[PDB]
Amino acid sequence: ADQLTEEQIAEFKEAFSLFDKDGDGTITTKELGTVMRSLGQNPTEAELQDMINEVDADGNGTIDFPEFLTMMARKMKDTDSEEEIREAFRVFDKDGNGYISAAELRHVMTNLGEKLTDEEVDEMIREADIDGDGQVNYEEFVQMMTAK
Amino acid sequence: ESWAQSRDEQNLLQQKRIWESPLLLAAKDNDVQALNKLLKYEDCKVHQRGAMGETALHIAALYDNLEAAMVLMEAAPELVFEPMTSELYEGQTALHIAVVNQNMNLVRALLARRASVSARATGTAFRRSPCNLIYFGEHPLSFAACVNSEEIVRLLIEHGADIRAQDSLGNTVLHILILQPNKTFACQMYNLLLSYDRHGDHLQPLDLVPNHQGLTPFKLAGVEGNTVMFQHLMQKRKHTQWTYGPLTSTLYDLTEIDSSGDEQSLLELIITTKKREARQILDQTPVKELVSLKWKRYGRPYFCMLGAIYLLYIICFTMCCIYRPLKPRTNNRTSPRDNTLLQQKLLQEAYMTPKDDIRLVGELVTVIGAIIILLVEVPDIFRMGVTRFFGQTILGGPFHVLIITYAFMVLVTMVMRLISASGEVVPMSFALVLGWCNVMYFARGFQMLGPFTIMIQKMIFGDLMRFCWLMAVVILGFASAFYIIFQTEDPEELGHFYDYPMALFSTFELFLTIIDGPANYNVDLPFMYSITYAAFAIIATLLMLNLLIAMMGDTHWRVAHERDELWRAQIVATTVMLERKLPRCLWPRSGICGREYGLGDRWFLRVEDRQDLNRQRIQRYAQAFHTSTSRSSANWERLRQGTL
Amino acid sequence: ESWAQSRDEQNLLQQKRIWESPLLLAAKDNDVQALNKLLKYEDCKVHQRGAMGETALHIAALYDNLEAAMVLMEAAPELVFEPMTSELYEGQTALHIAVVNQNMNLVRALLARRASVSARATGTAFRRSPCNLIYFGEHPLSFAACVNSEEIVRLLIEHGADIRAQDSLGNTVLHILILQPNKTFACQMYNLLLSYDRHGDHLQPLDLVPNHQGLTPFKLAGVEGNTVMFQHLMQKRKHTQWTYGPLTSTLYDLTEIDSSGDEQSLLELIITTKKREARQILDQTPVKELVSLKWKRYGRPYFCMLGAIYLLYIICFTMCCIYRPLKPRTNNRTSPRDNTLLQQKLLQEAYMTPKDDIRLVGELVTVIGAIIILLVEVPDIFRMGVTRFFGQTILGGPFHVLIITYAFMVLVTMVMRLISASGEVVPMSFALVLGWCNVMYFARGFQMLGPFTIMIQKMIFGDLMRFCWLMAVVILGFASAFYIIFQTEDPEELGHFYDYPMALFSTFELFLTIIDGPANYNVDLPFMYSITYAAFAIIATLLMLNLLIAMMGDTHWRVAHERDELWRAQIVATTVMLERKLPRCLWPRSGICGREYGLGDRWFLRVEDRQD
Ligand SMILES: CC(C)CCC[C@@H](C)[C@H]1CC[C@H]2[C@@H]3CC=C4C[C@@H](OC(=O)CCC(=O)O)CC[C@]4(C)[C@H]3CC[C@]12C
Ligand SMILES: CC(C)CCC[C@@H](C)[C@H]1CC[C@H]2[C@@H]3CC=C4C[C@@H](OC(=O)CCC(=O)O)CC[C@]4(C)[C@H]3CC[C@]12C
Ligand SMILES: CC(C)CCC[C@@H](C)[C@H]1CC[C@H]2[C@@H]3CC=C4C[C@@H](OC(=O)CCC(=O)O)CC[C@]4(C)[C@H]3CC[C@]12C
Ligand SMILES: CC(C)CCC[C@@H](C)[C@H]1CC[C@H]2[C@@H]3CC=C4C[C@@H](OC(=O)CCC(=O)O)CC[C@]4(C)[C@H]3CC[C@]12C
Ligand SMILES: CC(C)CCC[C@@H](C)[C@H]1CC[C@H]2[C@@H]3CC=C4C[C@@H](OC(=O)CCC(=O)O)CC[C@]4(C)[C@H]3CC[C@]12C
Ligand SMILES: CC(C)CCC[C@@H](C)[C@H]1CC[C@H]2[C@@H]3CC=C4C[C@@H](O)CC[C@]4(C)[C@H]3CC[C@]12C
Ligand SMILES: CC(C)CCC[C@@H](C)[C@H]1CC[C@H]2[C@@H]3CC=C4C[C@@H](O)CC[C@]4(C)[C@H]3CC[C@]12C
Ligand SMILES: [Ca+2]
Ligand SMILES: [Ca+2]
Ligand SMILES: [Ca+2]
Ligand SMILES: [Ca+2]
Ligand SMILES: [Ca+2]
Repeated sequence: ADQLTEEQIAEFKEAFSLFDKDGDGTITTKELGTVMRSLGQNPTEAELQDMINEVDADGNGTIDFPEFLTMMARKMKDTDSEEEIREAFRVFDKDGNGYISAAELRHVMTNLGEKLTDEEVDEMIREADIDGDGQVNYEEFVQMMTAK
Repeated sequence: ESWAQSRDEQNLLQQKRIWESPLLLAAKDNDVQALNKLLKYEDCKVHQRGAMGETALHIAALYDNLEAAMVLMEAAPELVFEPMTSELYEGQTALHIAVVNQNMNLVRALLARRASVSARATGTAFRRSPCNLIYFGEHPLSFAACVNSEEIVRLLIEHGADIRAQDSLGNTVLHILILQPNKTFACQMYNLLLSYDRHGDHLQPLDLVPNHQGLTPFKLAGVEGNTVMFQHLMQKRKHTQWTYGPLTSTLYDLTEIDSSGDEQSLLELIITTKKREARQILDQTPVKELVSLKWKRYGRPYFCMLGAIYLLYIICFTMCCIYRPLKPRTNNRTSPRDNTLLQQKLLQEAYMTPKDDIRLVGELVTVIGAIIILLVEVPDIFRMGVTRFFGQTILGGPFHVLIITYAFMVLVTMVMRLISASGEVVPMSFALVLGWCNVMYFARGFQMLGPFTIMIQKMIFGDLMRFCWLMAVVILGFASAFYIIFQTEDPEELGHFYDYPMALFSTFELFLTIIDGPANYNVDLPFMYSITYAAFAIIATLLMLNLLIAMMGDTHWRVAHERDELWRAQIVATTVMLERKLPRCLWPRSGICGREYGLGDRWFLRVEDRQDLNRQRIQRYAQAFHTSTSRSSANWERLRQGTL
Repeated sequence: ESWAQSRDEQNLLQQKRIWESPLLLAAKDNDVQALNKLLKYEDCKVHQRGAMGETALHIAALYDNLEAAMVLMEAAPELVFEPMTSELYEGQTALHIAVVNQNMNLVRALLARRASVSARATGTAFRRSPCNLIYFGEHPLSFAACVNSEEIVRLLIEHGADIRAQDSLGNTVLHILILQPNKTFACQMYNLLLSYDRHGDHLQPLDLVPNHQGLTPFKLAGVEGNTVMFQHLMQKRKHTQWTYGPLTSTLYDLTEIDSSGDEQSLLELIITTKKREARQILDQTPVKELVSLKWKRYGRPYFCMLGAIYLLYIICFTMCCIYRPLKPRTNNRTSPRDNTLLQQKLLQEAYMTPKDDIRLVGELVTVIGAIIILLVEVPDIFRMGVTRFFGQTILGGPFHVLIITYAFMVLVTMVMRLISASGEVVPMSFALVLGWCNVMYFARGFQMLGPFTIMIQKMIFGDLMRFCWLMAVVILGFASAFYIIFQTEDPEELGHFYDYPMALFSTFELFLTIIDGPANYNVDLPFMYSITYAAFAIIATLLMLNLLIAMMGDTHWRVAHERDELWRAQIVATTVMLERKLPRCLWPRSGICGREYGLGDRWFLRVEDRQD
């Protein structure tokens, strides 16, 4: 939705992915039904019908990725980050997946001395790991800068 | 080197021709008042050129002047055509410049003037080279897809672009999106460009046509190391069979990954390319499970049978060198009687006893083994290459050379035995240290010995080679210094330095501290000697041999996750080699076939896994729909200080 | 290996049988219109099977089709029963699938159709194996408790589940919650499942019944390394006596932790298990103070008395090997007179002087000491095991072997002395280097020497073993190369390489740079020699011996907090060993008893602390 940077699309792409558990680009009422039951909720069949039909511009009946990207730019929370942090993250992230890893904080720390054990690398991860996948986001990376 | 000198002279000359022309300078800034005064004249040179062979419309499009460019199109509509005629920017039209500058009004104005959407920017400044900072393509659709403008791509298709535009490299539009430095936004365009295909029957859909190297867009992401594009192209090639709670069972398609491959398949492309970013595709979702099922099942047992045949081969060669024929010395000791100790020599008619008939069997095992090496290795060197890319396959490297040099030195010994030449000690004593140190090849199939044999190689071509240039500086200076000190004295009470070849071999050993050091304690040594040897032992033993341990110790923890990535790529290179050379009676093809399961003729590999259940993530995106610690936090401040 | 090949062929065959059946394919997608057309026919095969032996209701529950599943229950109510009859998913009913998919409407619809809540999913795809990705249990209550659905657990109890359902492993519901990978949400379910017990008199409450290994839910958290579940189960076993400002005095219960333990107690379970995550329970709140009170009071003095008895034992054995009997050479030197230097030999009737009567006392101290070793160590090897799990107790490891091999080599020397055999040098010279290097066992009770003896062990089975495979490659190549160079020459001016066993022993020493290097400087050495020895000394001394120091130096700072966790577990293994073998007259039982304080018959340990 052409206001979104490189790291947000990479966050929203896998965010689209764990909804879509059949390996395509279509959110039917089924897959959003499988999510909302796993949240412990009882999904109303009208509620499942409304939430798909509310954001579906093409009218096919399945939410694809550009419509999930359009919806998420509406319901974006906010971010007001810095130039120095964003340029730091794009150099730190090497393959460009939008994520710094445990394999990619070893490279940054070896770049400035700083002998870490592989345990202490993962001990750095879990402090910045707000949600949890064993990876630090861009939103979590900003959080570990402007804390002071 | 002189081309960049010539290219800089072109850009300064272009700025000269603009200032020395009243049309081009007025089209440069904006000067909409000045164009109406010039273009109303009779001969106002509308087809004027420059250093890049550009017109006034190329200038107005390059410096982003919408107002001046429309005046040029009104007074002369022929300038929408007629691209640049220089060698550098050959073929680049004015539509190309408006697209790269990502202008929306100037592109739509040019398309109303019947611009060519199928022109080719086939200059030397658009080709894929390390000299150029960009590789955008040749066509306007290729330019709009790489600067990430979805408005102009949709605009160019509606005015009749070609979705299958191929370059001089043969690359389509989808190949160029992979070669771009912004991986995430290339994925967004890749879905868009396939969406407008949708009628590409052609007996070739869209993303299956290769370039002039035979690479599809799927395999080009494999070679160039686009980890982001590789995971995006996996969405088409998997099928979720069933989801049983926190347990899914996907079904990957091994039709472009598995090296059954009469064509060139993806495991050969990754393992032979020189990039260090392509070896990260060996950890992805179908490829990591494919290699392990080849290596555990059929890769490791066949590699440990070749490790045991070769080990019994190099024992059979060793006992032919121990029991080799010798006779006592024939004529005399009379070579000058103070420096000769050899007392046996080589025999001519060796095979005349029953104990040598056993050895003749053992030598024919060796020589036949030396021919078989030169028939399975040399017809890959002279055939697949003219030795241009044989050196570093992955980093595996020397074991091609050590097995050729072994098979050469056995056959030199065959020649010297048949013609009964004198010195067979020289071709043998190479052939043993080349022979047994090639057993280190078979230490890549064991995790204990695997990553250690890589660190031996990364020191010899590195932290040991740069030490042996500054060792040969030192032991040429001191060995020529110690030689002239003991040159004027007695060479039997201390004879470490009597010849200059011997003085080089003493000081090589005194640098290594493997022999003791010249001391007699009965006769007065030269007074200059004790000064120049105490100078020597400080910068040999106290300084420079304690600076290898400080340098190899510094390197060993820096490349300590690279050598683990190098070992997992040595298994893939071994597995593909064992799969290719062995027959099809052994080594069954990987994955389950699909003939008797209603899936076609291709080959599948299913992987099931337990993923998670992460509540805090899934609850945050769900509402959006609606109608040990102490020294870790010390490390982040160390990163905040480094970032600042 | 071929089982996973066979299991993949089962899943592809199941997708074949669905597509090749009009009922199963229609039940797969949703096709509620298509079911009414088929099921109104006469013989529409309601008990149709597949590859997993599933029905149409198993398919509709697996792909989460509530609408199609109710149509199957209306047209055929018998399909709520009749579980899968394959070997892999044996016994799994349709209620099991609706619970694991965490469907709320399909479960409640099945319970109205009188579903079996006490069925058993006793297939080979639900058993606790490394092949399976899940271990959920066998019962529907076990399935709902592991996918974290408190709605379905409350729903299953109201329809008559069994709270004491045991598997084929014997595990109850509370045992399965410990084996789950999400520790925090397992604690939330553990309080819920005990809350609905509340009438479990039974002479066994709920969380005291063991599985088929004798482990309670408290001790199973101790073995499996659930640090989160272990701290949650400590809430039941403590009592806060008084709170005086910033100072509380709790009272832990040592009835399932302390190794008085005629049963198998928790300090033996942790110290013998192979997991490296169970050794983190040795730092928790009752266990860290329990070990220190055993080790400081009665553990260290009894370990330093055994360190002084053994040290005076191995001095008494050493002086029997120094003063051992020898007589001068009997017959002749006439073995070939250029290579013989031995000039004494062993005596037969040694004990005929008063100075040897002292040694006979010293040898009977040794041999009796060698029997006592084989009576306190061998009846634990042949009895508690058939040598299946003797090797790595914790990582302690070789000192079992070095004390058996010592007691064997003393008794070989006893046999050779009685039958008057020839070579007693060979059984002795093993028995001394085995004997004195076993004093390194007693360096685990000293913090100065403790963590250093572990790093000696983690190099020998590691960074020294992988170097000695690539050392024997090199000194077979060069020693066979140096041998053939000096094979044609004079073996007395430079005789480092005259035999092939001697050429292997020279090049082993030239690799280590412990002997100097072949150089004569009076006679012309072979021209090939100076080339092949300069090649040798670079890749022996300059490359590979400086690559041990770079490799042992890289390892020593990586495992530098693991060897400190290994040392604190070597004290616990020593303490439990000293507690077991010593009698009860020594070593008083830890903690304060509760008979004369009105607390029962169990044993308590109070810990006070200042918190914050
Ligand atoms: C006469 C009788 C005893 C049979 C003896 C046959 C084997 C002892 C030889 C014959 C051909 C040899 C093979 C020829 C070619 C290769 C490929 C070669 O590949 C590399 O060097 C890859 C690493 C790199 O890139 O350097 C490794 C050794 C190997 C497997 C050789 C292993 C030993 C083999 C099987
Ligand atoms: C940076 C260095 C100085 C480290 C400090 C070590 C010193 C204590 C060493 C290094 C140089 C040595 C000197 C080097 C040269 C000589 C001359 C040497 O010659 C003689 O007077 C005797 C003749 C002979 O030895 O042949 C005697 C030892 C001596 C004084 C050495 C004595 C010990 C010295 C001063
Ligand atoms: C005539 C007299 C002097 C007899 C000699 C008695 C002692 C010198 C011997 C007899 C029994 C021995 C003990 C038998 C068993 C053990 C356990 C043993 O433990 C292990 O093997 C280590 C455990 C692991 O592998 O981690 C260490 C030696 C020790 C204490 C021995 C120490 C020396 C002892 C006390
Ligand atoms: C112990 C492991 C982990 C290290 C690697 C093994 C080899 C690299 C070393 C260690 C043991 C050594 C062997 C130990 C015993 C002997 C017997 C001995 O042979 C003799 O009898 C000749 C010498 C003599 O008689 O004095 C010396 C060579 C040899 C084969 C040694 C050769 C080098 C070996 C094989
Ligand atoms: C990896 C290396 C090249 C780093 C630098 C070390 C060199 C300076 C060394 C390594 C090999 C050495 C050579 C190995 C073999 C010989 C033969 C030998 O000469 C003889 O024939 C004997 C002496 C005599 O003639 O009396 C000793 C000198 C020489 C040239 C050595 C001279 C010093 C060399 C070139
Ligand atoms: C001059 C003659 C006598 C012997 C010379 C020995 C040299 C040429 C040989 C013997 C030992 C060999 C090395 C042994 C080990 C390794 C590590 C491996 O990962 C790559 C090959 C490499 C790096 C070899 C390169 C070539 C080598 C250095
Ligand atoms: C061949 C004969 C003569 C020599 C016998 C040497 C062997 C049996 C002995 C000598 C020294 C011993 C080692 C000494 C130190 C340690 C570290 C310790 O934490 C575990 C045992 C361990 C790893 C021992 C293992 C066995 C050992 C290697
Ligand atoms: Ca879907
Ligand atoms: Ca849509
Ligand atoms: Ca990354
Ligand atoms: Ca994260
Ligand atoms: Ca020395």
